[PDB]
Amino acid sequence: ELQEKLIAVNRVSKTVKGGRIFSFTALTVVGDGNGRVGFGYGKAREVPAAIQKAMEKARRNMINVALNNGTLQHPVKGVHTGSRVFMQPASEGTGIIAGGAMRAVLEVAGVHNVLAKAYGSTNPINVVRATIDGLENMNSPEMVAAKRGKSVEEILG
Amino acid sequence: SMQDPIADMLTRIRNGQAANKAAVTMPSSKLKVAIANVLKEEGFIEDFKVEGDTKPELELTLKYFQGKAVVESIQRVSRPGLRIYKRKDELPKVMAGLGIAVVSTSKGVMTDRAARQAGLGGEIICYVA
Amino acid sequence: ARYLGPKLKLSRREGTDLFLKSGVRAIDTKCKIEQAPGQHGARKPRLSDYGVQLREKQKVRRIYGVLERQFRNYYKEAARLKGNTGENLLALLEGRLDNVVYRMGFGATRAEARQLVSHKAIMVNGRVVNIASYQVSPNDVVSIREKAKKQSRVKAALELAEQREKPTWLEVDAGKMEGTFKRKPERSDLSADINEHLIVELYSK
Amino acid sequence: MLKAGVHFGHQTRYWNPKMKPFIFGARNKVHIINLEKTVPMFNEALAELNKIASRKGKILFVGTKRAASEAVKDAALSCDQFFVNHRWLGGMLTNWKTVRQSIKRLKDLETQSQDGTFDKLTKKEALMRTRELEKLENSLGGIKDMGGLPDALFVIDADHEHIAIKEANNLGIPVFAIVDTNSDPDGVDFVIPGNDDAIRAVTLYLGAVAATVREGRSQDLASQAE
Amino acid sequence: ATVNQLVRKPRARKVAKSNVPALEACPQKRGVCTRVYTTTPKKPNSALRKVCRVRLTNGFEVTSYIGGEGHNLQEHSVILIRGGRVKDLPGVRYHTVRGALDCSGVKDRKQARSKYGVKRPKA
RNA sequence: CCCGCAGAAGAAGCACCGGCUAACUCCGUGCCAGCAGCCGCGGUAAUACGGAGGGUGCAAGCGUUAAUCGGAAUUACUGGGCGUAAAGCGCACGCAGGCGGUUUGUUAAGUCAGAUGUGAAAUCCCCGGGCUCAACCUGGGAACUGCAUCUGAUACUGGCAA
Repeated sequence: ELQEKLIAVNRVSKTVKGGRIFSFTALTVVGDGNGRVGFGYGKAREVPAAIQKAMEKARRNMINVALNNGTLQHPVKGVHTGSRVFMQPASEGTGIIAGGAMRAVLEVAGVHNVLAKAYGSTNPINVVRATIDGLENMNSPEMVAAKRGKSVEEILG
Repeated sequence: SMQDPIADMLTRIRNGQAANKAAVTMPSSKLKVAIANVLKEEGFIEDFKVEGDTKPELELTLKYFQGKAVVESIQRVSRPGLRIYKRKDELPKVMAGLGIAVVSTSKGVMTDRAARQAGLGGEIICYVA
Repeated sequence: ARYLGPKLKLSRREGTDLFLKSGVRAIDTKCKIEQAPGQHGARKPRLSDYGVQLREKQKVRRIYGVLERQFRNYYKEAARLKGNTGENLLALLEGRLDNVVYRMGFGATRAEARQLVSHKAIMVNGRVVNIASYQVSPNDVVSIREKAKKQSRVKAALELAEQREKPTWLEVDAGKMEGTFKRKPERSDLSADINEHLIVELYSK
Repeated sequence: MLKAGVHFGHQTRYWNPKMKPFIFGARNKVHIINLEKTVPMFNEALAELNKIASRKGKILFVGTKRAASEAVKDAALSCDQFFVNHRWLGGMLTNWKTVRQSIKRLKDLETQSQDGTFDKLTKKEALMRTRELEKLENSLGGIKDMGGLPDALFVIDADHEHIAIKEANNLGIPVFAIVDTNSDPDGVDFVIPGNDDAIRAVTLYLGAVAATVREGRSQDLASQAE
Repeated sequence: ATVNQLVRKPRARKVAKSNVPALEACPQKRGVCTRVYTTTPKKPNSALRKVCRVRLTNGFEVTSYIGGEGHNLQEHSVILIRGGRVKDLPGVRYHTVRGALDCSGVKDRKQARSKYGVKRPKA
């Protein structure tokens, strides 16, 4: 019902007087498969504690995204910290063909077929914040019809 | 030094939608009242009023449906440094067809969807999404 | 060309049964499926994001018996062909002649039905076809020539295929030993256990 | 396959007629459960247990049966899970709001009686407070460390603990049970047609569930993270 | 930027330089192999790398590494030269194809014997 | 091409297995011998060298080398930048070049639409057909993103007049 997914674990350091003291950061996205996504970063002294922090942080941070038939409504860009993301609806593109750290958040979002290309930097944290900014940026024909044109037969045509 | 008044119109629409202003005003012209007339026909903008005799000024009431603005993005396509003309069957659809592209054709200034059933193309002025 | 090695070690690498043996008995509990594919078999690995796609492709190729060059030509044909790509790909794999002989029940396995097709025994549209990669068109009739008719193995394998799920896109008679390929199967018609977007995505990489 | 335990079939004549998909009338006027259909349902159950226990969910094991009493405690404390085997209290799940402070009486009383006033008042008071602990201990001992509502209910006899099933169908807990021939597979989500009254069977089914639980809680993903 | 500047001067294509200047657009070249010798590698590695100097058939005199474990090359030794540097010696940009003309195969190899030119141990 | 005879008989290698990258253990050696596409391994318990077992990929091929494009948004027209990361002339004037406020009229050059001619055939793509299937051959079309001419449209751009 939740269908969690771990993307990438990084090993960081702190460098105190004694020696370099290591800890681990996780990065997860969770979400049902109807356009709800939460990413949780999370960091702890040990790996499964870190992914567990990332689960509990991801579950209370979800974003509602409106998608029809498991794909986008329109091609949408996205930008966060030098990670530019272009993702495209691909009506039966037949494959969630995105890069690393974007394929995860997309298929736990519930899109099944996009054409997603990640420009700029490819840091997994910044590209997953970029794709969640793009997915929240995308709106629906009932959204743009309810604010413009006042008919989905007029807005779509 | 003001070499594209159409881009100077669209940057007032965009800066008004950013700055949360009720109305905006630019020095009027025939093309600005035509494009603003198209935007009122579409529903991104209500109530343009041209108000002047010798030095005309046209004002626009800027729409805000939610707390969020209505003009989500607005680009300028046929800038004077690089004019862009399209065929009939090469006219774009902005935001997968739920935005409108303003094109100037020989039957007047209209939208892309209007120019498809009109069966002709021209100078795509802007992309209003 | 074809694999011809220990044909259940493949099913232990895949974990899931591939139906590569006849099924007189069950999965024998004399191969130790689902616990070891080799020496380091009890060591269960991580099997990362490339690994799940690769094991999906190796799963479908090892079910149907198709190699990588020919299978990639099947992907390319499924990509030029209209509609859903994975559905077109499984339609092309369900349209091979040895698979159609298998799903009539004229051979117990894919290699056996491939040997009946290979040994000039299987007849389609009243004509002999020697080739396991024949694409059977809709509304065709697949038969058995009089030489290899009633020789122990259509009897044995057709006796054994009575419990095997009865694929409903083809008519079969079993006394005349003929079957009409009625229509191509939809994705909903084959078992929902293979996962097509991993393969289409793998070659899309 | 009758693998190691003998789970062939049951009683004689008072079968629930809803279990017509699982019958073979033997010569001794005794039903034979369809063992070639039992195994797909049991694997469909274990595929759910790996999912909801790899959720880090809590399984509650239920079976009394006078013979499967110790197999649940032994075959469930091997995991990190919780059990009810002696007496099924009416409303331990849907009236858990008032079963809660009885658990507080048990934990808060063995806290007082392992070191505290277990001798300080009366020999008769030790004979009262200790007898209270052995009354609540095989009534709430397995559910003591739970502290919440469970995510699953593994019932070994639907006909014997049918009120635990309806109990966890007032609220939304997916129950699943190994049913007998006379049991009713209605509230049970993932029905397992088999043997309820064999010590071999309640070793086998409950043992394979015990393997899917502790083998199911990721020891691999965590390791990778580390 | 500035499309008008792109009209005045077009956007220049980057110019790729080859890593193997001994004859370009040729997979192999053949040399005379004067002075087979040894060289110590650069700093973090430490060994004796067996490397021969080679005067090719086009006038170039390049230097090239000799792979495998032991060889049989002495000073006239007409050998065949393929590409690929070593990243361990300064300037060694080529390899000698083992088992080709005189640069024979390696003894007692069993794994990866397409490389090093070793035939299948039948009998 | 078809029919018959004989008997599983004549027919499986190549690369890899530290990460990227699917696939791991032992033994031999000891910063040596060697490996390596980039990080880099090798100092006595090397999943990285050599051998064996086991496994993984491809298969009458397999791997290496050379070469082109991709990935490379890493010459960015689509599609990048320029305070400190590479990058704003030391500052101006200024010819050619580029760009140009606003209204009306005319023109139709740019622009748009149609039509005709042409854009060879083969090749790519679609729907078929024939080789036992496929590769291959082939029917019909689409396309050949164009150029020229005639006919119109005149919103924008340009030319002319006020």
